[PDB]
Amino acid sequence: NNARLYQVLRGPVFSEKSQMLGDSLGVQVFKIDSKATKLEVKKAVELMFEGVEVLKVNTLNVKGKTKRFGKNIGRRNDYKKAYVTLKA
Amino acid sequence: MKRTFQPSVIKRKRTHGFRARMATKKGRQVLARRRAKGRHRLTV
Amino acid sequence: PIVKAKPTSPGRRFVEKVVHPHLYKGRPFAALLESKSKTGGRNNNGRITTRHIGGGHKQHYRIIDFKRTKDNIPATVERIEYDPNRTAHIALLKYADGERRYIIAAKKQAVGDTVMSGEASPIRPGNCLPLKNIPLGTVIHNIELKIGKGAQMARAAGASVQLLGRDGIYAILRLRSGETRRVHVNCRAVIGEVSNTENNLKSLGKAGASRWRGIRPSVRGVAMNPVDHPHGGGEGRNKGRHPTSPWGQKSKGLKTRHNKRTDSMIIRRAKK
RNA sequence: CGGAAGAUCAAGGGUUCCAGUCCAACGUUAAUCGGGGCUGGGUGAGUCGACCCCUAAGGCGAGGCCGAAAGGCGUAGUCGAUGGGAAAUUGGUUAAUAUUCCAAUACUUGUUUAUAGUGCGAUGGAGGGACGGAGAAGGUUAUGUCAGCCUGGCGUUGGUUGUCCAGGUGAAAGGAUGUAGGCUUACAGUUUAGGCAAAUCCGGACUGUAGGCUGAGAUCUGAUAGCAAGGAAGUGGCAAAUACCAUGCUUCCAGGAAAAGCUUCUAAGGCUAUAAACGAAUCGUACCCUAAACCGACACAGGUGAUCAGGUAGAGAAUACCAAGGCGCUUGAGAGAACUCUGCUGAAGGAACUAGGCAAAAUGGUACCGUAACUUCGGGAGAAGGUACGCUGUUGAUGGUGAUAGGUCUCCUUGAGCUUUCGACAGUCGCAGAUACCAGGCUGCUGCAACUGUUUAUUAAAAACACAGCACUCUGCAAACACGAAAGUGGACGUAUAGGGUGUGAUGCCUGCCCGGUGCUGGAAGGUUAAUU
Repeated sequence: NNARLYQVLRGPVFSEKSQMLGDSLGVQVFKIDSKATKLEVKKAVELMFEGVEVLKVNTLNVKGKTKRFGKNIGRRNDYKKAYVTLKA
Repeated sequence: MKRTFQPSVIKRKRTHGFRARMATKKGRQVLARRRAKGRHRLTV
Repeated sequence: PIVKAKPTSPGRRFVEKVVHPHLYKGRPFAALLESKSKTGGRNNNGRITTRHIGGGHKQHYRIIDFKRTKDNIPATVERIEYDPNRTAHIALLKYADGERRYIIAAKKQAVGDTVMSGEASPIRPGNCLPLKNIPLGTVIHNIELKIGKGAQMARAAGASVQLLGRDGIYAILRLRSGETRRVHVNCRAVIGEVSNTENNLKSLGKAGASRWRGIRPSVRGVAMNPVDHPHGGGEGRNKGRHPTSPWGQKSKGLKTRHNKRTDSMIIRRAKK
């Protein structure tokens, strides 16, 4: 369905690896939904950025860091990010 | 020298885990006792 | 026969091995094979119920045709093989229809000769006959006890039974145990003595050879403490008690036979 | 340090990884530093692993069996890896990932469509998968070393334009090929007491006709890759693994997983080639891992499975010194008493020490010579004890590889260069040549136990236990015996040449008397004798 592809992409990644990949190979780095597949990432990117064609999706899960605060021991959310290669 | 603990996750979860407790009447009584005491850790 | 090892090692000084050059050097017929894992002498409770059992070589089970119901179809002895599951040799039989089976090899049974099963069969080593078609006084083995159940008695290496006579529907047999017994005359037996007659002439030589066969060491009762064995205890060497098992049962003459249903099938025993 | 204290993992941990920033606490001192605080970042796969398909031990187990209850067992099945089952390699790149990204060249397996031909189909049948110990001869490669080549250098001190010095330099998987090895008659026809039914498939029985499978490596291709001082080289000899051929071969007895994938056959009732397009999900991937990150309360001298395995010596994965790589072990500074620890040397003596040569000192390699009592003929034995050993030159013999020639992954002869292993002669230096490290002390009498083994984790390793061997006895198979309440099990898919119990304990010579006591076995004439009636 089309109401699932809107929630697949959670936000772009802004870091030096992201910027280097975008400059050199023109790949987009996204934070994606933790339950999203590579096929849904392909469809979401091509749907929401009209005029672009996805070549390859590489995905990974990254664990959240244990960051204490006051007397507590919490931890950040896990999250999944995708590297999306585009037809230039 | 070699010490007593010698950890192994498969062995731990198969001898003490949630399914091993739930698979016996006495393990379910273990779990009921832990829930009545209010333990945040039910099983290994 | 028996060959002595040269005393090159102290562990070789007393090895007397049984050597049969005529046994097949290859692998058993794979269709008549089953996987068979050791028990360690432990039952379904996981408890040791038979002591001194452990380790040894991996071995397959050979499916032996103890029943011999392929009657009136001649079989040729394709080869004679060593069997790790028993002391006797096993003859691979190839029937006229091409079906292959394993049987207990008789002592006077070689490669090429034909064995027969049924009632109209010659009195030759390897043939399987009902006991009523077997003339008195011939040496037989692989005796049935129930009709159709298969051979149970006289199956070990060198086994033989004397067919003494008949007293109705029962055949009178003298067993190697020295027991005269009656067996229903419609039960079967195989003509001849079982092969590997020099089984009990062998000498293992060393402890490791016993370990290779899956026999764990055996600790005497007087070598224990009284909490382990009735023979345990004592300052120095002492017996102190009538001999018993680790469960308090006498071991020096006490008879242990309960079967009241089979009591009438036994004629007598021998006293020496 | 360098058979790690280097590198790759697994297990375990869980962010310890990288950067910036801070130094209170933590770090056995200080700290600007950190595995500490804080804030950001970082892990990219059809091919690696998991998942997945398959099964081992062992679990659970429709029904079933047993059991006061709870439950115990078990059939079909269903789970369960530590095992079987598809497939990529070289190079570059980040501060931190890389067989994942990028480049180049590969491979595996699917779906859809289309073109032809066309009997397809299984949880079942048969094949196959598919397997032990040891040992040996080869052929190789990885790798090394020298050379060749390229780029630089002419040396703080005699000499060094040379036969000089240093550094650099060798592309894989794959595709062809089919070698050293290993195995091995092939086809056609007829028929069928078998493979639970069926079978064109296997098995069996008959009749004529006469190189193939597998396979390391080399070679060709891949291949105008990449790689430094700013635009270079890049191919020959020799040596050589414990890796590969090889799940081979040869031997032995203790006789050597399973099931699936896969190939075929049919039973009830789509498939094979050709491509073209399009796919191959999900989870792990950082980092430690002989450790400061795991197990030991600690940044603890302990423990922790597998993999890789450079040089010179060397038998060697010992040892010594080095390479790549990594470290200097998170208190230092003095002083240089006693005394303690760990070492080195020691006059004369040489066990006088002491419970006791405890400890120490000593011996130690290779080759050759030589070697006693006794013996079970194997041994003892490396008995004991001697001699030689460095370097230089000359010289004899010899194994391997094989350029160049003479008669197509070929054969035969000669054999350059390199290399191996044994001698002889002559000289020469030193106190000393197995010069360091490394590396048996030996012998005589006697007790014990045959021996290899096992044991009191943490004061006892032994003469104790075990042991092959011996005897007695039980056990006729629903065996005796053992677990269990029973069902169900082990014994054993064994069968008296077997299995259980007990004692003894290789071997040699052997093992006397006693049946009163207590057991065990047999017997029943008599006496006594329960419930019951």
